[PDB]
Amino acid sequence: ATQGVFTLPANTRFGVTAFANSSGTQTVNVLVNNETAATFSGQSTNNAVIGTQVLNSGSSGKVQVQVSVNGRPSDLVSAQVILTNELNFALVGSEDGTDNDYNDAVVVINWPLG
Amino acid sequence: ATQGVFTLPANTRFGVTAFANSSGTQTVNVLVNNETAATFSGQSTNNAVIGTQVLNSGSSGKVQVQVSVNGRPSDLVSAQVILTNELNFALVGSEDGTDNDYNDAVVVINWPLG
Amino acid sequence: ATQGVFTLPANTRFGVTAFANSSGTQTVNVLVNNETAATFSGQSTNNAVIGTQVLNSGSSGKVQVQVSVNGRPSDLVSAQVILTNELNFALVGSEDGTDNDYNDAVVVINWPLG
Amino acid sequence: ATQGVFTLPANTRFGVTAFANSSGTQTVNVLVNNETAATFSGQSTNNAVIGTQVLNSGSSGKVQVQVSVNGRPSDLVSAQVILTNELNFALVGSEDGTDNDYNDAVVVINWPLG
Amino acid sequence: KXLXKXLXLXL
Amino acid sequence: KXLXKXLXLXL
Amino acid sequence: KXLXKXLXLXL
Amino acid sequence: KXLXKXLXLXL
Ligand SMILES: *C(=O)C[C@@H]1O[C@@H](C)[C@@H](O)[C@@H](O)[C@@H]1O
Ligand SMILES: *C(=O)C[C@@H]1O[C@@H](C)[C@@H](O)[C@@H](O)[C@@H]1O
Ligand SMILES: *C(=O)C[C@@H]1O[C@@H](C)[C@@H](O)[C@@H](O)[C@@H]1O
Ligand SMILES: *C(=O)C[C@@H]1O[C@@H](C)[C@@H](O)[C@@H](O)[C@@H]1O
Ligand SMILES: [Ca+2]
Ligand SMILES: [Ca+2]
Ligand SMILES: [Ca+2]
Ligand SMILES: [Ca+2]
Ligand SMILES: [Ca+2]
Ligand SMILES: [Ca+2]
Ligand SMILES: [Ca+2]
Ligand SMILES: [Ca+2]
Repeated sequence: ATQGVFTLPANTRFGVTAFANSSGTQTVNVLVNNETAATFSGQSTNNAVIGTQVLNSGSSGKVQVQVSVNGRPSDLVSAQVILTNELNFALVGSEDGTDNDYNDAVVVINWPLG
Repeated sequence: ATQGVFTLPANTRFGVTAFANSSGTQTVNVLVNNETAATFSGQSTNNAVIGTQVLNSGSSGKVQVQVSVNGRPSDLVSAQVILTNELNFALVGSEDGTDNDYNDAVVVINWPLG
Repeated sequence: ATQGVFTLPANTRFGVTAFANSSGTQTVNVLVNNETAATFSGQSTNNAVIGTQVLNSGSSGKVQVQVSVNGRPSDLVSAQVILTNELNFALVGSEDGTDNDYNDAVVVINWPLG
Repeated sequence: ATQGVFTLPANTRFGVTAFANSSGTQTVNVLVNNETAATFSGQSTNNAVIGTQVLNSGSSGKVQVQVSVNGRPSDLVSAQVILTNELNFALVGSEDGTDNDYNDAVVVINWPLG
Repeated sequence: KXLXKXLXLXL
Repeated sequence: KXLXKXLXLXL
Repeated sequence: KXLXKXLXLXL
Repeated sequence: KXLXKXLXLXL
């Protein structure tokens, strides 16, 4: 199944944050309505925040997270969780190799902000 | 925080299923737009399905699960989870006593159907 | 990524419940420690419970859900959610065709029981 | 129900990250086995990362997140989500006031690392 | 249902 | 903004 | 079950 | 570490 795609409420500010746990440099693209809204890049084996950004979901609310290493797309896992019918987390893990820890880039999207 | 309240897409069919795990008789009220749309009542210590129905989320999409034992409201825990941006689970646990297993009535709401 | 596999605490009773939402007949195999422990088979486009049972997670705690339609495996999506550090849901959706509603068989695993 | 308490695997490195969305300065305490392992503090209405840290779950695996504003404990909501039976997120939201957006401090715990 | 029936194309 | 819950004590 | 019965004290 | 999947092509 498709992973890393989330429908947000329209024209809503959201946070997107990426963590790295891999020998490989992680590149995270955050697409809003198929336009590249942010690109994160970094390398860490200690969960470093390689980027964090406030973005806007635009008129469509369509947000897609892509992860790649040296140009090669990673395998993604994802889900959305909502707490007290108000607080939203869109979660992504990714695997760039063979050990299937799926933490090589971890991406957290959260809304609402403010 | 408020628990057991979920905003569904409007006018959408959803399943609601209640399981019982307690010596006390569980009464589950499912409200749609603040009006009772289904009522379940049963007793089991073996996870029996005390009720399962298809409901419509109506104009408001507001669904609320209430659980009571001998007329006293149980403490609720809840969350919503979305898989592949399409498959929705709204989940409720409840505690009617002191051991805090939060399984005394378990309610699962799922959509879409069909 | 692998879907439909969950590590439960060992030697723990859990509920497994399957719902059907497809024109195709759903066959659900529940493996515990890589051996079939329950088999469900039914057809519904109305979210019918085609099976619900109490199983024991055994020495390994490994539980796997398989879904097939006319002998062909469906594509699975899954996740586990824990409420108040105690109440566990392991959730599976499956797609047997092209519309990607991922509800054709829905499987809910819950623990603890009793 | 208790919120913000999670059982991690023993002696495991995990990441903990806090975001702020409030006029009030947020103080986040991360307790491991009832000892204060980290204290974050910061103020933001734009989801700033007020702290991120790699910690160790210790022999017990007990991790508790506390949030306070000017000494006053916030109301917490929380859940744990596991993807492909491997990738763990422990999620916390908190409310320091009256609007119930529960984003005033948002805390994400993730494991495994590396 | 099968061929020709509610495939999910959005046409 | 402000103190939060617990204002407007009294009458 | 009620009083005296598996309260959840851990005693 | 290293290139990842797709090594050991061939014989
Ligand atoms: C047809 O066999 C496809 C099938 O049955 C439909 C009624 C609908 O439930 C669809 O999701 C399912 O894949
Ligand atoms: C004031 O302290 C209330 C507080 O800050 C606001 C700007 C808003 O974020 C609100 O949710 C928060 O409780
Ligand atoms: C007794 O009434 C308490 C009650 O029933 C037990 C069998 C057990 O399920 C417990 O969790 C429940 O609160
Ligand atoms: C090597 O590039 C593989 C890679 O980095 C390792 C240190 C480890 O994090 C592994 O999970 C990751 O796929
Ligand atoms: Ca990896
Ligand atoms: Ca890794
Ligand atoms: Ca109980
Ligand atoms: Ca119980
Ligand atoms: Ca389908
Ligand atoms: Ca279907
Ligand atoms: Ca607030
Ligand atoms: Ca806020």
